This record gives sequence, structure tokens and C-alpha cells, in this order.
Amino acid sequence: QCVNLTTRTQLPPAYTNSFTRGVYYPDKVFRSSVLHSTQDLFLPFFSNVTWFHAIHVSGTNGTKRFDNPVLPFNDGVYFASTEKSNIIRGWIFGTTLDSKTQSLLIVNNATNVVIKVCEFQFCNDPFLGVYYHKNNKSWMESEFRVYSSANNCTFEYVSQPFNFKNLREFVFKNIDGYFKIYSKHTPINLVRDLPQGFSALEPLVDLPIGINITRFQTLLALHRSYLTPGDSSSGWTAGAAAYYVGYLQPRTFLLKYNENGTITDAVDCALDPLSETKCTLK
Amino acid sequence: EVQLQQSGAELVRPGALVKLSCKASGFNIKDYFVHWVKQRPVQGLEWIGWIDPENGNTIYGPKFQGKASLAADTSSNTGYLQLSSLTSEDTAVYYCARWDGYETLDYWGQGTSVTVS
Amino acid sequence: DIVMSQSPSSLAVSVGEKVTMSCQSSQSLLYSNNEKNYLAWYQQKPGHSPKLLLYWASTRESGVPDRFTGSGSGTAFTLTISSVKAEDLAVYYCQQYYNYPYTFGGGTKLEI
Ligand SMILES: *[C@@H]1O[C@H](CO)[C@@H](O[C@@H]2O[C@H](CO)[C@@H](O)[C@H](O)[C@H]2NC(C)=O)[C@H](O)[C@H]1NC(C)=O
Ligand SMILES: *[C@@H]1O[C@H](CO)[C@@H](O[C@@H]2O[C@H](CO)[C@@H](O)[C@H](O)[C@H]2NC(C)=O)[C@H](O)[C@H]1NC(C)=O
Ligand SMILES: *[C@@H]1O[C@H](CO)[C@@H](O)[C@H](O)[C@H]1NC(C)=O
Ligand SMILES: *[C@@H]1O[C@H](CO)[C@@H](O)[C@H](O)[C@H]1NC(C)=O
Ligand SMILES: *[C@@H]1O[C@H](CO)[C@@H](O)[C@H](O)[C@H]1NC(C)=O
Ligand SMILES: *[C@@H]1O[C@H](CO)[C@@H](O)[C@H](O)[C@H]1NC(C)=O
Repeated sequence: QCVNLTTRTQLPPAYTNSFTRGVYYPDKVFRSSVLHSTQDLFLPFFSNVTWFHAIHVSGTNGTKRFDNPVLPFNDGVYFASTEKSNIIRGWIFGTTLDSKTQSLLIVNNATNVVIKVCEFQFCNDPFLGVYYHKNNKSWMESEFRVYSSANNCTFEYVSQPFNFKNLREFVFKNIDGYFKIYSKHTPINLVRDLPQGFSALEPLVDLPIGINITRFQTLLALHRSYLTPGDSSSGWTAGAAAYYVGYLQPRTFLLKYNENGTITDAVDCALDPLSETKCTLK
Repeated sequence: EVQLQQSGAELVRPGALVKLSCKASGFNIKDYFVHWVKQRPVQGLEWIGWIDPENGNTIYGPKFQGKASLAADTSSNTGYLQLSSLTSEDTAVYYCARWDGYETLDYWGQGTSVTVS
Repeated sequence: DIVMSQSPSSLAVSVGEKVTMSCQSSQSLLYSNNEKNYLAWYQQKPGHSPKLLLYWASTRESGVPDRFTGSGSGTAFTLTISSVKAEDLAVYYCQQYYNYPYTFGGGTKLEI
């Protein structure tokens, strides 16, 4: 049972620059002191990435501003989030996000992650509902509150869970019937922007889902310190978490491989003529 | 033991606001929630709502939603209730209560009784 | 909103007699997620501020041991005394904690 959190449909999203982000290891082979050219669905350098702010707005403005819209999935998406206290917890992928078609549910409680692809009738605004208490000063159990019905399940997988301080990055890609996740976790300290630096994502898992993926919606966990059974959707706060979504595109890259096998630099071969001449000169 | 200190009996004119004070010892109001209560022998006792000192906001009941306001300040261990203007319905006994999260009301003061000429 | 009814209105029994009071609700009190019944019971004397008796049917709290024993259902709720005691002149109420407002029952009185 889910009670609609917000009446406002949308707010005008503002975009930031993804400076040299979202580079993932193309293959599982080791290379040292090697400049390597590889073609894949990479995220274009200096692109436009939508900036989402799920934070509590000041009391003068309307009481609710947190946003979790159903966003398109276009040949893979790039996802980042700068947060503390694990506000973001899971994502939902699927075509219609309703009962007739299958969809992928990937939700991660701090101790564990559940990855189920099953027909799901979804709530408009799905959220994991945590509660907190004042006398004990401890944080308590949660309520899932993400789907009304689950039927015809075909794959279950459970594994170890995968200012601002934490910067988590994920790249999702569906190719040839497999769903592949690339991840990287990096402590940072710039509060409101993507860092100016290079980080390489490592292959976490590839799954044999075999489902059509057209749209995805992020899952945020919300906290309220009082619970009554007959009244909900009143008193939820989003804390302070921001997530960023970019879109992948078929592009050619040239990668600098370090002595110890790390990826330290890469070049977009279509940014400008200078980048193209660097890509061809290698 | 927890005990509460409450406004004494009041005799007032209609057509004007009224203020109440509910006091606590042994804890900070931030630690809990605060309910308010008005009681009538005939027509029974009524439930007003809860105010959160930590939130800075308050969720009221619907019967009392009109003609009611709640305020709190942590500097003193005191919570306050006020009404827009005194009607015959408001000419009643009043109580304040403390509500634990995920729980019931646990503390009730001596009370306050409003009689009107 | 939830509405509460109480019975008996008033009953007179000798000290040591067994007495039972029952209050009935028009909606369910069970909450599936916790499987917990959000109901409490109160006892009050004239001119004494109402004080909570232990909720969730676990009525046992500090005081004289097992003063009053209670039983509840999804829609029905009863309180029992195995032997009426002379000191415990009491008036009782039934309240619910499922949705606003927390209902107050019609009241129950016990006379000796
Ligand atoms: C998904 O699971 C439901 C479980 O109810 C299946 O519904 C049953 O379908 C069978 C025939 O396949 C009927 O005999 C039953 O009466 C149905 N049960 C109901 C409607 O409660 C449904 O077929 C499954 N879908 C699949 C396997 O594609
Ligand atoms: C994957 O799902 C999408 C969306 O459901 C499909 O795109 C639709 O396909 C139908 C049938 O061809 C068209 O009528 C629609 O106009 C398409 N777009 C939308 C937004 O519905 C797509 O065909 C599916 N992929 C495969 C391989 O079946
Ligand atoms: C809000 O949720 C209710 C619950 O059933 C639903 O009926 C209603 O359509 C929702 N409001 C929307 C979708 O705007
Ligand atoms: C992103 O698009 C907006 C217009 O929607 C534009 O103003 C902004 O400069 C773009 N960001 C780039 C090109 O980095
Ligand atoms: C995760 O752990 C919780 C207990 O903390 C358990 O209830 C849940 O079923 C687990 N989910 C899995 C299998 O990942
Ligand atoms: C946590 O708070 C609840 C409030 O209902 C209380 O019952 C419980 O004893 C508390 N636990 C601890 C460890 O303080």
C-alpha cells in the first residue's frame, strides 16, 4: 500500500557537465604502458547530465520537492550519487513498469542486495520506508512498499551488497540479452558537483535476464520518526542526497593503461578536431 | 516518576483567545511528542493532535483543525496551545499529553478547566 | 473515523466477585505489517487525571500485580477482574490507536 508522496508532476531539471566520467574496463585482460583504442557504448565526454536533488526544501516553499521520475533507458544509462546515510537504495528497470510485462527489481538493504526479475504491478512512488526513534536514538526496521503483486518470477539473485563524502558510480548496459553492471566507489569532498578527475569502473556482474528494458526509475528510502497505521504519506523527509543520470552512446575511445594496470586517462575521439587527431595519432 | 505542571482553572470572557502551558521535568520536550486534550463530562473528551518540537511543525486533528494553534520552544520544558476565539465548545476542561513514537500517550498533567461567564 | 462503544454502563458487584467489561468496535484494529493491535485501556477516579494502563493487551505494569486482566480481538475488546477489590473503585474507557482521532469510548463504571 503506497500513498502518493507528491502532487507536483515535474520541476524544470538543470544539468551539469560530466567532465571525463563514466569510463569502464572493456575487457578482462591486463595491459601495462599500453595506449588502447576500443569501441563501445561509452558516455560522451563533457556531456549534459541531468542533476536531481532529492532534498528538503525550505519551509517557505511547498513542503515537498523530492523527485523520482520514470526516466528513459536509451542504449544504457550512467548513474551517480553523492550521499551519506544511504538514502539511495535500489533501482527499478522495465518497459511498462506494470504487471503485463516483466521488469527487473534491484533493491539493496545495507546488509544485502536482492535482484529479482518478475512481473510486478508497481506503485506510482515506490520507497523503502525506514523509521527512527528519539528516546533510543537508533534507526529501526523498514517497509518495502514497492509493489502490489509479484507473479511469474523467473530469476532471483542475492549477493554481498554493492558536506558529502561518498561518490558511487554505476553504468548499466543491456547487450545481446545480458544486463551488465559496472561500479566504482570513491570518497570525495566537493559538495555539489561532479569531481574533476578520472575514475575507472570495474565489472561487478553480468546477468542473463533476457528482458526488454525501455525505462528505469530510482528507488529512494525515506525516514519518518512517528508511525500510525491509518495515516501515511505525511512526515517523510528525503535528507540530503543527489543523483545524476547520463546516457551512453556508441563512441570510440583511446585509453591510457598504467604500469600497474590501471586506467589513468582516456580520449574522446569525437569531441573536436584536436581530440580526433590525438585519437588517430594514438 | 514524571509529573507535569499545568495552568490552573480559568474564568474568562467569550470572544477572545486563550493560552495554556504544559510543563515537564526529567526530560527534554525534543525527546518526545506532545498531545493536547479537552474534556467535557457531557459530550465526552476530545482529541486535538500532536506537535513536534524537533520538526518545527505540527499535525492537528480535524475537529479542532479550525480555531487551534500549537507552539513549542525547547528553551523551556513547556508546550503551548492557543485558540482563535473562545466559543461555548471551547469552554471546557483541558489536558496535555505526551506521546511516544510508535506508541501511546504516557503522561497527563493535573489539568486545566475553562469556565465562562 | 473510528467510533467506540462500551459495556456495561454501570454494574454493582460485591468484593471478591468476578466482573467483566466489554467494548466493541465497528472497524478492525489489527495492523498486518506488525500484527499488533493498537488499543489501550484506561482506569480513572473522579477528579484524578486519566492515566494509561498498559496497551497491546499486556496490561501488566508497576502497581498491584495483575490488577486488571484484558482480552482483545480485531473488532472486540474485553477487560476482566477475577475478584473485585474494595479499594479499586474504578471507571474505565476504551481507546484505539489505529487512525486519527484516537477514539474515546462511552465509558464504563464499576460500583461496590
Ligand atoms: C503466473 O502465475 C499465475 C498464478 O495464479 C498463473 O495463473 C494461473 O494460470 C493457470 C494456467 O496457466 C490457471 O489454471 C490458474 O487458474 C491461474 N491462477 C490464477 C488466475 O489465480 C499464470 O498463468 C502465470 N503466468 C504464466 C505462467 O505465464
Ligand atoms: C521493447 O519495448 C518497447 C516499448 O514497449 C517496444 O517499442 C514499441 O514497440 C511497439 C511494437 O513494435 C510499437 O507499437 C511502439 O510504438 C514502440 N514504442 C513504444 C514507446 O511503445 C519495442 O518494440 C520492444 N522491443 C522488442 C524487441 O520487442
Ligand atoms: C493516489 O493514490 C490513490 C490510492 O489508490 C490513487 O487512487 C490515486 O489515483 C493516486 N493519485 C494519482 C495517481 O494522481
Ligand atoms: C545542456 O543543455 C542546456 C540547454 O538545455 C544548455 O544550456 C547547456 O549549456 C548544456 N550543457 C552543456 C552543453 O554542457
Ligand atoms: C536480506 O536480509 C534480511 C534480514 O536482514 C532478510 O529479511 C532478507 O530476506 C534478505 N534478503 C536477501 C536474501 O538478500
Ligand atoms: C526502543 O524504544 C521502544 C519504544 O517503543 C522501547 O519499547 C524499547 O525498550 C527501546 N529499546 C531500547 C534498547 O532502548
